Amino acid sequence: DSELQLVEQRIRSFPDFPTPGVVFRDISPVLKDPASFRAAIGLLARHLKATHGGRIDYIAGLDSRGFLFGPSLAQELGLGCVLIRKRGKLPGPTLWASYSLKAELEIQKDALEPGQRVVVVDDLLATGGTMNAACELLGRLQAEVLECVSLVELTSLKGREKLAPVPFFSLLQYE
Amino acid sequence: DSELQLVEQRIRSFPDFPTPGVVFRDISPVLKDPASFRAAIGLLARHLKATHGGRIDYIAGLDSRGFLFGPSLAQELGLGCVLIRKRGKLPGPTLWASYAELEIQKDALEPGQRVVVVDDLLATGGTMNAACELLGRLQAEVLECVSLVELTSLKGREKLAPVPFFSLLQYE
Repeated sequence: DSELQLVEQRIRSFPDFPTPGVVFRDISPVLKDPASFRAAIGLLARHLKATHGGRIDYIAGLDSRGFLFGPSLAQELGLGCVLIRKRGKLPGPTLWASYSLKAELEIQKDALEPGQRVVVVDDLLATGGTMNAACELLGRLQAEVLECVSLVELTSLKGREKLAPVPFFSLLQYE
Repeated sequence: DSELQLVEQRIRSFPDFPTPGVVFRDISPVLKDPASFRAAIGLLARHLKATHGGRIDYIAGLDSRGFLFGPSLAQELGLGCVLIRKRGKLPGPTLWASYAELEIQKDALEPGQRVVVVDDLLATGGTMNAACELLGRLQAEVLECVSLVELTSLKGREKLAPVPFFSLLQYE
């Protein structure tokens, strides 16, 4: 897959960041190369249309690296994008949810109406703590989370299991 | 400008946030309405092409609300997007500047490359001024800073001189 290769070629791996023993998979070069970014968005959009047809109402992007992809993916799909932010940033009435990093994500109580169907996007799935918190917040708005997606998944951390029974899809997988 | 109206009509204004007496201009509804987001990006893109022609090499997006616009703006211009983050988030070697601290990878840009910085909102201009400094340390040329919203009574534009500034919408 030439397009998937365009994305994989622009992942930069940094050993021992942020702590010794791990490897940080940096999506920065994907953003810097417009052909790579277009490829990433297209692959995610194509997967989502092939899987949900027209059932998706909104994309939810996760603060902060998910913000890089959410609006472009939403645009490609003809949809709006709603924001899930670190706590303290959003005006009006909010809900929030913890997750070990303790950190907290937040959403405006009026971000979605009950029954609206959403796909959550972030750059990278690791432990799945952040994505889990996002799922909880959306569920508390009585939104239906159709799927969570990322560019990169770290399979040995088993974040995917943690989101079950919500489906997950990543472009690329590393241990 | 009906395109501009599509953006302005989706700004939501919250009094007394984050502190009493200030009005918060919430751009969330612009993102939630795909026609509004498209208009915003289109208006910014057209301004930048009309002003700089082919001179721009990259868009730089400021963490975090700048990340919402920078990639889409870059894509509309056929450009890549480099990232300026809060300190501690980028791997590898970085430069940082305090204003809170911002950070950029040392190889984000090469000397002589020309960049336009984007953020959602210009207030005091502290964040944007720091970003300009960092880019300068890479010997990049900042052509312009742009935002969706500018709060004119805070005189952030004057902080950025002599770098030009452009906003879609202005509020006292």
